[PDB]
Amino acid sequence: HNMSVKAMRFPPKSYNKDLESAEERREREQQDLEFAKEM
Amino acid sequence: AVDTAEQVYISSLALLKMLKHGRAGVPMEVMGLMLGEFVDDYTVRVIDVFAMPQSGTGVSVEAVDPVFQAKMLDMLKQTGRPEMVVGWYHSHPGFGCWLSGVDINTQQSFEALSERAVAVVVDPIQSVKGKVVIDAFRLINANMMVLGHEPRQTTSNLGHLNKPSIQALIHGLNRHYYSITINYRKNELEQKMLLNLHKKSWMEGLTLQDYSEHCKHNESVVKEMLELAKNYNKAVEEEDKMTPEQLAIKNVGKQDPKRHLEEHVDVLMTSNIVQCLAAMLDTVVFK
Amino acid sequence: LNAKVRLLREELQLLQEQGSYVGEVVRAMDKKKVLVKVHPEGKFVVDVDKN
Amino acid sequence: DQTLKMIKILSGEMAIELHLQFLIRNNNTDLMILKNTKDAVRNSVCHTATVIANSFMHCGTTSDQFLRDNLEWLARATNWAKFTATASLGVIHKGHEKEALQLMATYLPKDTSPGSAYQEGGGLYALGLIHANHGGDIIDYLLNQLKNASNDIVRHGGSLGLGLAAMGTARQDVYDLLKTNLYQDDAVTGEAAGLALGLVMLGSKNAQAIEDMVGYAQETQHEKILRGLAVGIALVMYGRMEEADALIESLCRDKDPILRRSGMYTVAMAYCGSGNNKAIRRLLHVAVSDVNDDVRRAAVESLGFILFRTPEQCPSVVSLLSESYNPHVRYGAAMALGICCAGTGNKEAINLLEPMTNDPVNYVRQGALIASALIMIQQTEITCPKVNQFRQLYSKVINDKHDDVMAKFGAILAQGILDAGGHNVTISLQSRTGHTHMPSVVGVLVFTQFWFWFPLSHFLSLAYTPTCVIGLNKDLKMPKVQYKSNCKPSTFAYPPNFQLLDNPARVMPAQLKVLTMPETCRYQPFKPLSIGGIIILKDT
Amino acid sequence: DLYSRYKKLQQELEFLEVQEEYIKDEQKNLKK
Repeated sequence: HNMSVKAMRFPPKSYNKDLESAEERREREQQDLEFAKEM
Repeated sequence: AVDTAEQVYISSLALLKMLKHGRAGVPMEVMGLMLGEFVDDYTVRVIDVFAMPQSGTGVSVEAVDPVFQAKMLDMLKQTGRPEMVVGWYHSHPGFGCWLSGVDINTQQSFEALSERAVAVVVDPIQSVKGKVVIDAFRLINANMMVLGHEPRQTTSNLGHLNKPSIQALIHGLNRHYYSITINYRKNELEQKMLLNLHKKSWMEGLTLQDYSEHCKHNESVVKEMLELAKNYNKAVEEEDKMTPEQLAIKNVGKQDPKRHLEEHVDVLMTSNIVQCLAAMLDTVVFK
Repeated sequence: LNAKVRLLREELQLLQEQGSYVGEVVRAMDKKKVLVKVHPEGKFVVDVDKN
Repeated sequence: DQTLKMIKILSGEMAIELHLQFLIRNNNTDLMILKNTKDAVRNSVCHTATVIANSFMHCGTTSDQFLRDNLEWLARATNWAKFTATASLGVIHKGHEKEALQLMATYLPKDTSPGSAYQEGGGLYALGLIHANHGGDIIDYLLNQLKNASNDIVRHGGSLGLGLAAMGTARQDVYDLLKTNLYQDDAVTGEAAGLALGLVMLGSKNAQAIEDMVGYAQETQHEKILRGLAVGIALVMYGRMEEADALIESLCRDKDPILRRSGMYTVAMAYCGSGNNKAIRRLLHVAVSDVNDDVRRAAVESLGFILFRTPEQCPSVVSLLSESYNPHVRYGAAMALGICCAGTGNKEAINLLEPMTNDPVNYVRQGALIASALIMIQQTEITCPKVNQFRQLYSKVINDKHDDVMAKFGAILAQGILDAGGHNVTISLQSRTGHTHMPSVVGVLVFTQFWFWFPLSHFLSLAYTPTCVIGLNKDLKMPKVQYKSNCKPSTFAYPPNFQLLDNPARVMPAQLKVLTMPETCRYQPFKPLSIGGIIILKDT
Repeated sequence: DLYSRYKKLQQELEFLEVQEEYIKDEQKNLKK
């Protein structure tokens, strides 16, 4: 088992992609929150 | 004038007292008064709190009742505790942290008696295993805002680390009162004392359990292991006969042996190993 | 591991937003307009997102 | 004779005069940017930021047009912020001591004694902004003013002025006064007294003074005093290598977080520029091992001070730490990257700082913007293609009202520092002689401690070093000579490839290898050419 | 020159060891 887990992650490579939810949606959410607060 | 770097220091006992008191009376708003001192005009220390009798059939109590407060203040002094009151506190169950309309008038009395008091609000049912919800507020006057000036002159950037919630903004907040940062003072003695919870005696770690229920448990586990073993290959064979885009959704209503067998393996190994080792050393510890 | 932890915290944050209704569309229109009808209310003529 | 040699070398008035002449003659800045940005100010933070940017933009140029013409805007400030305004008067009038006192009494109404005394106390600190190191009896004059002890604000201003003016004097009287002020137990003047005690004892490494300061900080009721003393006790033992180790083990065990942060500062300051494996290893392990948060920022940021001799080493380690879970580590990494390679506009730090420019956390964005501004002090658009992009980014983020405060504070500080000194000055991470510069290191440390007190930002001006070429044939009279460049005018463009430069003409550090010596001219340089500084040119 | 190659090799070895150490510490802390 240990040997198997030692040969586990060799094939994965170049996985720098890390995106959580969005890029410009934070501005829209903040604008909506401010509009709700104003009303 | 006042600045945004004002700090408040709350001990552990005060926190636990107020948390328990707030949790006890969940459906209504209980209240009490704190006590401590102002070592300077940047930090305020609170060291002890006490609850006060309430008038039922409601969710709000007026703080004006001099007999009880005076008696408690003159009786606590007889056993140490020469401190004075610094403010009041009350709990909002499941709402959040803000000051209702009557709360401004309620804190106006303390402001009149002492211009540098504070109001503490604790949420007893929105906190779980950490992240207790406690906020601290002070009032402002609108005449100074008429002058085109804003309170809480800013001298540093350590006062804007936490963004307020939307529900605090919905109510009065910055147009009626300002929040201040909070901190907990910790020392080594009480922290070392407090970690004794759930510790067990030396007897509990040397008992080796009955040798009759253990075999029953192993026999029970082995049969479900067998059934999952039989069901494994059926799911193994059809792993690629269907497009993988719907592969995840295929496992939304029925269990999968692969995930449902590892826990059996783990518990079984742990129990067997520990039961063996306990008897192993016990055979020689005693005679 | 770090990506997993940060995703968990943000997932905690983003669960306090409003839901979205489901509806039936009857027919479309010109210049990005459609007509829909959701059962616990009348008929609404609405627009379409850019995607 | 020997008197003239002593006046030139020991007094150092000629060097200051030459630097001031180079700064004044080659003062090139755009004043329309400040006028455009002033219209967007609608808060006290914006006013303080604008005053700081105005003071930093005209350092040494002796041009107070913005402060004189905009007195109506300057009158809006009040309370301790008004004291900061006094510090601004110290930026424009750097040097020129012969009129410094006459300037102070010109602007500070000490005899009037207005209702707000703060504007007087900060004036004392303004003196420290003028007399950088050649205090003399004027510094002793401060010892008279500090004798007043009228109030906390006045005492704090006097202590700050005395500490700034008399840096490294090692006078016994200053140490005794600092000890008395620390024992006075004041919550508002104690921080300035601790800063003065730390500054006035640089390089002494006195065991008695360090032990007394540690004992005093061990038992005090004010957090401000502890935070002020942490940097003094760190700075009192600068760059003594293993001699500092005896203290470090003590400060890495204290339960008080401020003492741990002071220990990190002491490690960083005692190992400046030396690539120690153990120091880096421990300073970076503390940044993940301890449970508190501010000490994480201090530990991460302290790596920048110990890699500046090899600028191409920081992106190798902090790249993985830049995307950590908590924003404190991100802020520390960004500020360390900005502070390490501040001498030149490296093309590797910009790609790392670009994603941080729009991070969800506001203060990490501010730190990243400050790091980007400082990393790129004296670059051109041809050398690095990020000049226009970042300038327009600063302009766009400074003119949008929907951003929260301190998100654009970094932006306005960036705009102020980009055109610092009329582009006639530069960061001083490394000196031309290959040795660390004490004033620049002190200013960098003080700027790194800006999170505790805004009025301590101006000390960054101690890290500004002029970038000009000065040649002379006589010590008293300047000659009329010419210098020729060898590169295209685009590369050496200021804010044909044989452009002629005069005797006091300034040259960028990246375009100092294309300067041609005037062989045709009679005067010749005794010292080797292709090197900065003031040199004497023999006449032939 | 050949001396620089030697010194660079020692620098790289030591610096990589330090990186490996604190990455092990990072991996230990992340699950906690």
